[PDB]
Amino acid sequence: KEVRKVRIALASPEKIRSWSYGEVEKPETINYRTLKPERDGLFDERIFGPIKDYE
Amino acid sequence: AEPGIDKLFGMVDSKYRLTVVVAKRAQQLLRHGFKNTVLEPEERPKMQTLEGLFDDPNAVTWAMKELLTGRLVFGENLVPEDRLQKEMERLYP
Amino acid sequence: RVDYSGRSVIVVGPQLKLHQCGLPKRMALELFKPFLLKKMEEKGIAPNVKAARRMLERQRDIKDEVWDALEEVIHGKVVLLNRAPTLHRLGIQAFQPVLVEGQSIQLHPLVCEAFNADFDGDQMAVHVPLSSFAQAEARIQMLSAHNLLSPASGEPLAKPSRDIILGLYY
Amino acid sequence: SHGARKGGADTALRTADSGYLTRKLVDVTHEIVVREADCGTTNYISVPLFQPDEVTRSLRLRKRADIEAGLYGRVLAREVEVLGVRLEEGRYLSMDDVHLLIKAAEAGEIQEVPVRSPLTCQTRYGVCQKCYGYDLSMARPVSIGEAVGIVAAQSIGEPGTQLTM
Amino acid sequence: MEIKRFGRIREVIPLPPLTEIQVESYRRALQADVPPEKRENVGIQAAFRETFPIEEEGLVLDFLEYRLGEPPFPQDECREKDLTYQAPLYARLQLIHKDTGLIKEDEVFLGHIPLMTEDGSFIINGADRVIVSQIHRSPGVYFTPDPARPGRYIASIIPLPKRGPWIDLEVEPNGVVSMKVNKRKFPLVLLLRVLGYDQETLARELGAYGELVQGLMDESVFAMRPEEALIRLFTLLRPGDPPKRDKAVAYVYGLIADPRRYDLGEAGRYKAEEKLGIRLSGRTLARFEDGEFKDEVFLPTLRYLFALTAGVPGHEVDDIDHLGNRRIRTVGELMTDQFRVGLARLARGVRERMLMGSEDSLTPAKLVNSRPLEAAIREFFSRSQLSQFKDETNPLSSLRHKRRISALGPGGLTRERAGFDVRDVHRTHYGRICPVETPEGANIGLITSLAAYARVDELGFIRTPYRRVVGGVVTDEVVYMTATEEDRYTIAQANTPLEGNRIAAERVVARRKGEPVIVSPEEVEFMDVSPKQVFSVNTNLIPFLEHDDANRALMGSNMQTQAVPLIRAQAPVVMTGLEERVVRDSLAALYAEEDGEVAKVDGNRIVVRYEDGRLVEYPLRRFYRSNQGTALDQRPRVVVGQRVRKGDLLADGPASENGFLALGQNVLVAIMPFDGYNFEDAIVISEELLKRDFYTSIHIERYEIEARDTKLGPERITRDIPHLSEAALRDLDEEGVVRIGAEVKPGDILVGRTSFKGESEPTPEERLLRSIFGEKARDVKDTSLRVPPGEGGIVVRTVRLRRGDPGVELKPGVREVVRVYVAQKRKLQVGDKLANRHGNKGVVAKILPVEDMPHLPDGTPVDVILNPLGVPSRMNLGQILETHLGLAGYFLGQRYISPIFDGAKEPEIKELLAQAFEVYFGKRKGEGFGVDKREVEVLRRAEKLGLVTPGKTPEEQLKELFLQGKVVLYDGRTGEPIEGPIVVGQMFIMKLYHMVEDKMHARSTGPYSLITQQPLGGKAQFGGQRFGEMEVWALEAYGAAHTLQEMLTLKSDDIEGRNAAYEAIIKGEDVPEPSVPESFRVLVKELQALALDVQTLDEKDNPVDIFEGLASK
Amino acid sequence: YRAQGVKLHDKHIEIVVRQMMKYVEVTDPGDSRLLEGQVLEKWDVEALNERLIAEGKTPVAWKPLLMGVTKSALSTKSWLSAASFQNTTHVLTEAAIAGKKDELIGLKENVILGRLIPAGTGSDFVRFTQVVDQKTLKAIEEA
Amino acid sequence: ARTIRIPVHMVETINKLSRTARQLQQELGREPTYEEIAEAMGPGWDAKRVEETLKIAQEPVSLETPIGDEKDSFYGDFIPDEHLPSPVDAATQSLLSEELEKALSKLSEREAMVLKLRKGLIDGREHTLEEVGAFFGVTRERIRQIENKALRKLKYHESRTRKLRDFL
Amino acid sequence: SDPVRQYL
DNA sequence: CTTGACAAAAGTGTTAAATTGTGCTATACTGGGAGCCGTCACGGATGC
DNA sequence: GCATCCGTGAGTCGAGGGAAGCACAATTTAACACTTTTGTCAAG
Ligand SMILES: [Mg+2]
Ligand SMILES: [Zn+2]
Repeated sequence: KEVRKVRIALASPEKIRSWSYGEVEKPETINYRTLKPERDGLFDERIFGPIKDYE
Repeated sequence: AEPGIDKLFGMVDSKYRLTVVVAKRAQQLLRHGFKNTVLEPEERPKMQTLEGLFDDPNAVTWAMKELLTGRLVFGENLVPEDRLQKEMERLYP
Repeated sequence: RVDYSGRSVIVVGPQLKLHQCGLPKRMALELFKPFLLKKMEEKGIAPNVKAARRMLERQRDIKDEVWDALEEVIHGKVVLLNRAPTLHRLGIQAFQPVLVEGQSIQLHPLVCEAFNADFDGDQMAVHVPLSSFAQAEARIQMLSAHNLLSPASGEPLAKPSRDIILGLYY
Repeated sequence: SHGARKGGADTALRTADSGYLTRKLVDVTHEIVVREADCGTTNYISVPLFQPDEVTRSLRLRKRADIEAGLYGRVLAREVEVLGVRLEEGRYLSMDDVHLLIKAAEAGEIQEVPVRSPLTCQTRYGVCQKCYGYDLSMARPVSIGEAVGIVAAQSIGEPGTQLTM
Repeated sequence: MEIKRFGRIREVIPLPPLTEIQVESYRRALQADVPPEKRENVGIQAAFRETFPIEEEGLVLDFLEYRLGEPPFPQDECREKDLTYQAPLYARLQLIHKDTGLIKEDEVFLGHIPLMTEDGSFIINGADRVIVSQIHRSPGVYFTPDPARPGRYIASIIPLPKRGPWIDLEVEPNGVVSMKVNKRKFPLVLLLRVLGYDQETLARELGAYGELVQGLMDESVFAMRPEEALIRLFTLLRPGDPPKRDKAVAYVYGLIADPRRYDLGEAGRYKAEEKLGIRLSGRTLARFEDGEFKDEVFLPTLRYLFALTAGVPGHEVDDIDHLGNRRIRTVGELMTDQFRVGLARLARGVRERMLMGSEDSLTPAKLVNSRPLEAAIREFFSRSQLSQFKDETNPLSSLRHKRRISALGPGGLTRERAGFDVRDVHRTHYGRICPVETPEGANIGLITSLAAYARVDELGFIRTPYRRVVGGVVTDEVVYMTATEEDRYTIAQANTPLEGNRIAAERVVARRKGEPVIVSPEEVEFMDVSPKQVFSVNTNLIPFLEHDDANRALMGSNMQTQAVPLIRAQAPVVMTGLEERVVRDSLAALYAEEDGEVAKVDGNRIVVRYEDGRLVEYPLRRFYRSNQGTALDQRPRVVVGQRVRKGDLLADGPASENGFLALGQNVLVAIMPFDGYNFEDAIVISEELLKRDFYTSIHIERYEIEARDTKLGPERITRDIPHLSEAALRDLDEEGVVRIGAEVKPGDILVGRTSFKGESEPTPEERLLRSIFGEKARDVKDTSLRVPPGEGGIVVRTVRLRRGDPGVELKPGVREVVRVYVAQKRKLQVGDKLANRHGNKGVVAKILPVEDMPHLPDGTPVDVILNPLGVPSRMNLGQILETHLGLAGYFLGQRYISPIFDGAKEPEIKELLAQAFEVYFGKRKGEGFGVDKREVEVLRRAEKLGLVTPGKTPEEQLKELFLQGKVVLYDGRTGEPIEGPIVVGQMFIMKLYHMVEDKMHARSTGPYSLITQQPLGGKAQFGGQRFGEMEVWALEAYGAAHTLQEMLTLKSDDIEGRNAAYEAIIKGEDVPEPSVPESFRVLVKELQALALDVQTLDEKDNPVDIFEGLASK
Repeated sequence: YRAQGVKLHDKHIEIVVRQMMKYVEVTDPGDSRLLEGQVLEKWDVEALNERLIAEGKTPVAWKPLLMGVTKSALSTKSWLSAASFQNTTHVLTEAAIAGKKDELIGLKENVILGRLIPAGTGSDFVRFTQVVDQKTLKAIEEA
Repeated sequence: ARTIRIPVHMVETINKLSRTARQLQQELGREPTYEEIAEAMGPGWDAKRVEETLKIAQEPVSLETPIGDEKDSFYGDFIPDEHLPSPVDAATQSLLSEELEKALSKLSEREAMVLKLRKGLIDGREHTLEEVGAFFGVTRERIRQIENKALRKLKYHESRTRKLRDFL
Repeated sequence: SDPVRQYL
């Protein structure tokens, strides 16, 4: 529909986990050599989605 | 200033209603290619081009000029929005 | 930050009307580029829009018919002149662009006080309303020739000034 | 050069204060919009025409520019009968009406003018057309839907740079 | 063109070297020419002797000497190769084994010290840079009154910046003096006990004032031994840490007694002795000798504070803004501090390295790691606020920058935290800091310029010269003296009449502690050298300064820096006398070393055969681009066989005419309104200026491109660019770079480059397109360098640096870099900014044909028309007087030198105008012409206005107008005269660096930001105009709801909206209804990252998904 | 402003002063859940008071309150406009706990969301105006 | 210690390379070139490998680093987003589809579907001749003849109209 | 307030 | 039009090098270190 | 009452600015060949 109101509220741990598409278990950002994101890292493609459309 | 701007402001209770009518009329003219105009051929706005005089392509200029004539009826809850569009499509394909 | 926006130094246009401004041709070509590409496609200047955009890429590739089309593009339309700081609402006003040779915006003398603009090196930004609503609002509400009184006090704000008063007093 | 530097330093440090004040005024009044023709309130303010001078201990007429700034473009809450002229209730006060009221005050016929102001307006989230008065830019009754709160904040804040001199 | 000089003041000393503040300080810091044994304990030599020797507590690393080698590359090579002009530094260190008693010595390479050029600048990473001198509170002991409680004072002991904590001595209301250190307050009794002070000593010293001493006689700690008092104090200073003597004495000794951690400074030590009347052995608050603490300054500070509180006549408070209490840190001191900071880090690594790893087999080369030292020095010359990009628009610009004094920087004030007190003109600024030259705005008073005659002493205090006066006669002895010393004398004014050497005026205008007073000649003790010492170099270049308001004289001096060099630049008709010295001291021009004969003259070099028999060839810098793009070239001014004496001009530098500072053109100016083209500071010029190439300047723009190594493959700089015709590649040579001499316009390729395309399957429409046309998609794409919009010109140079070239240190992965220099000759055009020396500035608004400009009766048109309405409000009458004098010089064919505050006056200008009229009008009489009918009508109106005396002949009345600077001016359009006489004359106008060509910018679509997806900002990035909050308020006030919505969504960050809007326009349709901005989407996600549940609802409170289902699981 | 020669209508100052006097402080809770000393808008308490009288209950007794422009702005009902002004951490931490719902009444909230501001051409008074000629209307009237 | 993590073996190499460069820097009295560093590292090291190792050892730079004395400009304000298509790039893609659709209109009702399937204009992925055949019920040679026929008439229509060359 | 001091 | 021939490209499978991760090193070693005032001034809100 | 802690201080632009080594296992990746799809040429 159309946005008429905006509400802000505390986010429960159940809601925070419901937002997330996966838990980031490692601090690795990208591979230093291949420059691709590392698995379970801060830029992981399985968590946040593909880098390029439909691939 | 815009021609007849004092007359345009005196025809509405709020200056912002004038802008809505002009802009909505301008879109109606653009959508149907200026074939729904209430302006007679002697009254159509014209622009000076190298080849010669041609119809003014600015619909806002047309909408302001049409509204001074008094042949446009504007207001709130005149006709249903869907009914207005379908009728205007049939008359002006 | 907005698209369809430019900026250049301002000079005084005494020959202009109260509702007009001097928009440089080069600024207007870039500001009104999507409109110009459609107009170029309509005429024989370019076969399509993509070929039209290639023509404008190189300065030496621009023909003399493009400037004629640009005049047709901006016909009736207005642009917004803005000088910072916009202390009051008259810091943004709508003017009908007039294509001029050069690179400086020509400002009408009477709107200088509202803009708080002199010509010792001041600059202004140009903005292009796109839709019929945006054009109608600028041409009806924001037009320079329509805002002659001060909203703060009700006294005239576009009134004779330094040289204008001096000549009439003499 | 001592004064010139102080004046130059005053100008530099006043733009920040004036600009901050305008932002405060915008944010407190940004939601004020003329939302209806009339809120129906019978309240008003009596704009005084005479100022309580204390050096001479007497009432003296206020300056014309001061009375104009408080009476021009305002809807009369109550009927005023001055100098044989009947200013009916609901009448917007033009410059001629304001000048007429000052002329009547000089003759000792009226001391204050009851007008509708935003202070007594009962419209929620804004003001009404009859409590605001005239669009000073157009010298005619304000059109419903104008953001007077933004205009008011800009009107107050714009001359802030010139205030301290 | 003879030069006439005005004035009566005889200057006994010339201007000091204008760059000595930068040059002398750095020489004293490096000491690279004095032999090592004769080096004094200043500069980096003092830094070496401070940190060294280094002791492990049995290995000692001692320092013996240092030396600086020759720079690896010359100055020109460093600029071309993006190098730093620096000299290697070698330290001769010895390692001493305390156990065995054996010394090992070798010379260790400590890195490179950047070298200052002859003009006083640095070449850091190939860019000229200037270190701005910093002004700050001088270290020492200061006694300021307590504002909260009247009658009480606070004693502050200030060390060098980041060289110890500040110490506050204050008398508490309880009666006990408390010393505040590191935000911690504690009674001064405890530390005073640590310094071996007893009750008898305190009462004997401080007991002659009253109850104050009894408030410092708490016996609860007096009976306590000093060693325990130190432990008690140590716990107070740092609670929680384990209190032990070895950990307590080390902290207390380091706090106030360690020279390596606390440094009061030479200036601080001098100020303390001058104030407190003592003699410091060192530069520390206490000395730690024989295993016990000894007091240096606390008791003298405490005695002064008590006596000042009591009310003794001889003690007074200290003005912190007094320029005797404010010092200047020059480039030498700033670098030395950073040298000492890095050297301390080097010692720290050396200490931690000599205690680990083959201690028996150690050498000073292995222990010393020079990386910390180079890092600190490199950081100072690159990322420091005081290290500024050199301003070299013209020679005056570079000269001004080196003489600037800034209160900001690391260790100084803050632009927004600086009050009015620091920004004001103190009375002690007289002769030391220019009162008018300062950047108006947020930086007003925080950045200043050194006065013309002022020089910074060794301690950092600005001194100004004065002429000693004995018995009422002024001697030639000049004394340089600081503000604190200046306050003790009655100093007369340089304009005081002198009958030779004796003061003739019975009443002499003088200053006593900055206050103007009237004194007899016998009461005068010193005299000013000249009015020029009160103002800076820039302000001294403004003639008739006494007639200009300080607000506009500020603008005039500042704008002289922004004037570009012109191809036909001319020295002003009215000068002040510093035009020759500015060029001479800027090193932009070229002068003969001694007497000799010129052998070869060419546009590239000058060879002079000096009488010593040596042929010295002088290369001439030709068409060199300045940091600001202005072309800097030297033009020879000698011929073959010409005899030149020592100091004679050889080649004019940029913006100079025959050795005189030429920042603009001398044009005929009419002061009159002109059809509204003069409105609000706008300027009207004639087309004749363009015809003869006045205000025409050469500017060079540098374009850079790099060929880098990529994972897909290497970028190649080549002429074979895919999908391009020969017309696009016509001007590229075989190597892919544009040929030299080619004219390039926007969109033209400067360097051709091809980059490998990222491996990606094409879109299905492209695949059908390629299959239709039978064209195989290439593996490389066009990434060539093209001329940005609004730019262009003639290609004058191509610099190609490749990996492995001698001295070229390219970044890793960069195969090569190509630099293209495009120079354009810019003529004056509408929108270009002009100015004069008196603060009158404006942009050209109209260029008229020669037949349209108002012209003199002899047919001479004016060049510039100025609005007279800019005079009365600005009160800058100097331009009027320059115009009057210039009018006389125009007809007499001569120039003038009128020094500021002592120069041409109206009686002297009018007598020159009388001579000018005789050649201006007496020529007409000889030619056989009477008085014009049009002139007679103007004279009829002039006598009605009272400008001329009624009853005189028309020739006599015309002379009266001429003596007022006014002539009968005809109108080029109508032919009829202007109804009133017009002030017409010759004025010096400069063409400023701000041009409409470099400022015009426009944009429809282009780059967008990464996160917000909003358009970028800046002309260089092809960015949009910022529509800030105040602009949004203006649309809200107007009621333009749809215009505002477009600028918020359709034109900024509605990715779906902006793509549809552009597509709709090119198809001839109206733009669609916009959508939610991406910035709000970022706001929602950023708020969620803070664990805040932000949800957008509908009319019925049901959630609405603004992410289109892309974020819902 | 008068002493400096600046001419300004009293309306603009009275609009701001009206916002300063917008809040009240409860002195007697009465037959309500409000707390003594609680600060709330004058419109709300008057609307609550007339409501309580309708069902025959003791009305809330309040006291007029004056606050500065900064305090009046920061205590606005909409958290979006208050958070964008100042004390963003303080405004958001209270709004999140209270679960505040922003109705998007003023101009700043609509500007943040990129919506049509409820003023000028975006006001409900004029936004729904229709335009039609006398032939497209006459034909519709027949149906 | 690195935002872009580097393995221990490569981190040890970087430290060894830095020590070698530092030791040579003091010995030569200047910054060594990649040739001197490579020789001092030992066998298996050349200037190329030293240059690549230094390139790998480059820490990422923060997007929030201020530039200029004024604290109002950052690195992120100057880095364009080259991932999302620009309005011009998006518009020409839609223009190309419209022109391509008109060209395919002149093709037969059967040829157009085969060509769009082979070029992936329907499913988004190409279909092989057999799969296109399994779709319509013909052998692979039929599709290769239809595709070559449908793709040839488009060349004729394009050449006789020249309404599609600009997009290439 | 100092985490290092608190640990030590 | 389909059959078959026919082969180039693309797709599994093994597999060696190359790269990456992890464990271990035994005289004895046992509480850090940079900062350091033109401390920015001023109004508000909380607290004890 | 006062100490004490916290947040606030115009806009646009501009340019310049951009200190361990080893062994050993475990995993990943280039390198290779064989077969399988796909594409293509012929034929009738
Ligand atoms: Mg200006
Ligand atoms: Zn009302």
